[PDB]
Amino acid sequence: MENFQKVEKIGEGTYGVVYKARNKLTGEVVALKKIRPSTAIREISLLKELNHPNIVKLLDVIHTENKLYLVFEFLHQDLKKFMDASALTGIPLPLIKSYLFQLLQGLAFCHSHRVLHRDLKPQNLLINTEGAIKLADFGVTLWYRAPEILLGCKYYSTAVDIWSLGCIFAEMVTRRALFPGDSEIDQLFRIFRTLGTPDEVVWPGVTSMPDYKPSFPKWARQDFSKVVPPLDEDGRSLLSQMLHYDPNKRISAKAALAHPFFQDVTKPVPHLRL
Ligand SMILES: CC(=O)Nc1c[nH]nc1C(=O)Nc1ccc(F)cc1
Repeated sequence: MENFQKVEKIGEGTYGVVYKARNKLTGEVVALKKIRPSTAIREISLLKELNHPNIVKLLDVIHTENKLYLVFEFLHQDLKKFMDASALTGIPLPLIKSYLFQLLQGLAFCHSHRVLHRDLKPQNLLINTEGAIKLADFGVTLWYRAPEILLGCKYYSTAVDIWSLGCIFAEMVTRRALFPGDSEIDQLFRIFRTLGTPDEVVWPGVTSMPDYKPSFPKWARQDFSKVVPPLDEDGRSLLSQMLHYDPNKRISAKAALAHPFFQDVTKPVPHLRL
């Protein structure tokens, strides 16, 4: 702190509190996160170089008085608050599609540098007046969690981010969370009831996962047409590939960018009341 005046609390993150603050030198308005190892130090410092138009810029890491503060580019609103704000008519599809396309771009970036987010969720997704959307708060909600994580895979891949983003995608379209678990088992079982209990056909190796049980109930898959009306056939094809059980079949961000759903992408501006 010190060289930064807290203007307000804007969140109580996973790894600490987030403040809007103003730099007493630069004059600059930033987002200041107070965290709470040399290893936390080295991976954090790797973040400072992961720079992309769809990634919140990490301005500075202050390791001082034996505390950790992260200084971030300030954005004025997150996608959760924009969703609650837009619930009556919903986010216009060209806006949903621009948002998805840019997040795919951020993820294409991170993933090509072997960085996973691990915890995407509408609250970590930040928006500006210019129509941009950025990824923040890189890795108690269970809702956007990939099923390989829920099944206890320890060495899971970039495909987890693709799964979270498809859940966010579906949520923007229907104005309700795709899979609102309130426990890990409820989360897993909600995924199962919509998509089918997975098996060796759709996901080789699933019955050998650590937390998999033969006693899991055996639900049938519902059809996507019922899951996210009124997403068009392109949107639905893409969403279906983002939600493949097998993380190895699940579409990449780079491949998803080439999907015909984006043939007509544009960059609308949202109407944001700050
Ligand atoms: C976690 C993190 O890095 N957050 C941020 C970085 N820049 N801006 C933020 C942030 O949380 N901005 C908001 C401002 C106002 C809101 F209502 C919500 C988010």
